[PDB]
Amino acid sequence: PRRRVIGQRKILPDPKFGSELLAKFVNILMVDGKKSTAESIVYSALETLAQRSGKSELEAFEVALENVRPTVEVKSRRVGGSTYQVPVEVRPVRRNALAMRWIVEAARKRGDKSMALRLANELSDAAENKGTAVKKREDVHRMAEANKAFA
Amino acid sequence: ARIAGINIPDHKHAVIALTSIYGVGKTRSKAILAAAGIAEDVKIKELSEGQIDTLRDEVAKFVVEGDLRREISMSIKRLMDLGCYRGLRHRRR
RNA sequence: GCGGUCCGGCCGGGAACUCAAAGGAGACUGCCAGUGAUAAACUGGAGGAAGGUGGGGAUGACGUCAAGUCAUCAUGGCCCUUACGACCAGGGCUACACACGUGCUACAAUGGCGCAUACAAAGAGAAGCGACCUCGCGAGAGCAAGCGGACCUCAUAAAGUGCGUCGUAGUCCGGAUUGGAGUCUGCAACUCGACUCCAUGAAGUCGGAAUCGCUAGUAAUCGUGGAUCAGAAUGCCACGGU
Repeated sequence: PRRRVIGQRKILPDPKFGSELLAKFVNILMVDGKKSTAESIVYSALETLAQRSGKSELEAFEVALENVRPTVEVKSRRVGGSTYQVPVEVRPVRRNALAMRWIVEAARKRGDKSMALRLANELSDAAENKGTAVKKREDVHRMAEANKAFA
Repeated sequence: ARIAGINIPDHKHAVIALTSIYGVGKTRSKAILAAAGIAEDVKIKELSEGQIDTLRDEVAKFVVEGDLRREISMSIKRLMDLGCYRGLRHRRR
């Protein structure tokens, strides 16, 4: 940061609904500067079928986040070369920007063509912390304790 | 009952059975199978025995099956090897 | 809005109502607060159908670079020619147990098929596109006439939807080549070309080193097309996309 200023931009939260768990909302992986149709199949993950599910229509977003929490990870700056990670406590700014990427990946595992069939094996019978949504909970703690002693 | 010559249709229907063979495909299964009153949504094990022998002769008359595929089908390449034609002269080198 | 229908506004007829023609619109940090050497300038928020060169396109300094394609005619030069000039049959710009430089055949867990609904974006319109009915089981080869035009066509157009079979197979997941019949575009298939049927199926299960593509309509792959029209797009002055 010799001269670069650090600003997290944020133009608008989801239109139909929205929570405060989105640190930066910005168009990416799509045309930027135009927001005609970025919200079509984004809201397809609260409940795939009302009949085949005994959970809530709003609490399902919070149950898929408390089970995926990285205890001790590396930092993206990596100013020095080789393998030297400066211990930096996970910042609350990291748990709201890239934390939403691991939620969809946890519900996306079986090879299909319809994203909706994957939800019938990850939310209708695996949202009670069965063990398919803990792939990033114990993996972060297991990787640590090794590179803590570097600076 | 053995409907095909090569194998026997088990746990299948009458349309998907005559598909992997070379003699009958997607366009030949709608000319002799729909000539008589037979349902396609019913399994083979739940059909009448009186209409099984009537459909066996339909795929045997003027229709090459799996056993006759080596007997008469092909077997022309070997008989026309003496006569030279432009085609064999461009696909040899 | 308001009257008949074929229910595609096919025509009686009205405007501010999904678009228009010689001309004028129009959205540019415009106002306030905070911050900033009070200026310049930045991150939000009242209005409003369009907020941060709105977006896209025409648009493009020899200040670097003597190195870029002269298979546009020496193009005011300098030049060469009967055997470096010509009509041309035949010796011929010839990939043979076929290696990504101009043409996608392939990449073989991304495989194939009969089934009762309003919207039409493009393209074309005096030596040219062709109505409708009849008619076309593979490729080919055809029947048939309003109209010198707001009435046809190119254009039969890969994915989706979704009981199986097959089992991590040397093949039902596929269709290079070794070997065999025809039509058409035709002096002309001998050498050296394209549309459609075939059996034995040969190398293969996602990849060494080196090297390298990816950010103001980003993307993957078995797919089209008005243009030259001898062999009827995959390569894009285009158009239309899930």
